[PDB]
Amino acid sequence: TSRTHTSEVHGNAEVHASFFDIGGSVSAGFSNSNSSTVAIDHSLSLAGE
Amino acid sequence: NVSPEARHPLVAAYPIVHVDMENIILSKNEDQSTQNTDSQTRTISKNTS
Repeated sequence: TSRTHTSEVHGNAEVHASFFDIGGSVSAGFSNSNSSTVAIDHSLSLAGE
Repeated sequence: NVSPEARHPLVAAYPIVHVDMENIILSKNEDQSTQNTDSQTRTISKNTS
């Protein structure tokens, strides 16, 4: 059984150009995460010698 | 076999025996043993997750 947490910080920017339209945009933000996992196993092993 | 000098009544006839060692053979009592062995195995693990 496990559960994870993720932190994130980024900023991207895209600049637009045209015949007479020129602009450059920016952005900012942050994202979080919260997982929850489980795992169940079942095994067999026959060994001769 | 009484030697001639001792056939006189006044000379004593007696033996002079003496043991001398010519060789000494020691044999170290010790037991030693070797062992060879070889083995094969086979395991077939069937597993679920």
